[PDB]
Amino acid sequence: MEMEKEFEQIDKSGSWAAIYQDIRHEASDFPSRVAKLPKNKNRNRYRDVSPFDHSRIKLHQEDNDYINASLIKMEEAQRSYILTQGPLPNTVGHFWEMVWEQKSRGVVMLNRVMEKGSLKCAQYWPQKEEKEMIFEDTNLKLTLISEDIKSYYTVRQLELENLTTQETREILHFHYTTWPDFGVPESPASFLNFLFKVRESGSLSPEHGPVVVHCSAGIGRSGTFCLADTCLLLMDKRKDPSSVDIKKVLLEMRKFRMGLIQTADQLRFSYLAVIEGAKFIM
Ligand SMILES: O=C(c1ccc2c(c1)OCO2)N1CCCCCC1
Repeated sequence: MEMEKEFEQIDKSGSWAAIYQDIRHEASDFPSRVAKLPKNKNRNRYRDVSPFDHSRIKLHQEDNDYINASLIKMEEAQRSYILTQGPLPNTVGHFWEMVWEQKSRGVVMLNRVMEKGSLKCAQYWPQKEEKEMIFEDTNLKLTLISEDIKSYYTVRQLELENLTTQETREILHFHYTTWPDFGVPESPASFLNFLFKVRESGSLSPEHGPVVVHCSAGIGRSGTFCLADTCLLLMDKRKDPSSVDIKKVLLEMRKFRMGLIQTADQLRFSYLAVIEGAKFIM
């Protein structure tokens, strides 16, 4: 079926939970043996969210190459994304090592450091120009260059220096600050405006490594971001945009990382974002 009318048909019939459970039943199951090794327990935020072995990002390190991060490679859309968890106190150095080694231009953050009164990720970037951060375990230095605070999101320019070689790079930090503590946003308008800002920066483009995107677990909000981007791109590329099937795209992405889209409300919100976004493109 088309998307917008499949949408109204699920709303009128109140069957979002049944649609979402079908997706969960059909999703791929692949091994995640490296994630579950005992030496990696303090590298995982949640015991039930793990990268698959076949698509995990490897750190260029001979001691321990593990990070909770996955490469989502979308062949028809010609986009790639790295989806990862919010860094932990003992993985902030690994996170920036991955950014460096994969040649990413942008980092997309979809959570606040504290939500619901608890810490959802480490404070992994500097908050003041004159107070830079040094990660001694991976030999990197990170400096805040500038910061632009808007009503729904903040963009920061950061300098990352590899202290071994003295090479430096400019990394853009796109921080969506207004996703609610419970549920999903009422309108997709600000989320779409945020997506378009990330796109306009060059951070999603083939001349760079894959964008790094995260929330707390790296599957819910993060899944919504890459699912919406990929579906809108396919609607531009194809002769028949109504052929884009959002459930099929989601199942394809779930071949690369488990659990993408965590609730039936997130699934509905993803539909809403693609539907509204397709009207603005034209
Ligand atoms: O700092 C970088 C840069 C960033 C990330 C990279 C990279 C280069 O190579 C590998 O990953 N640029 C490149 C162009 C955009 C702005 C100017 C400077």
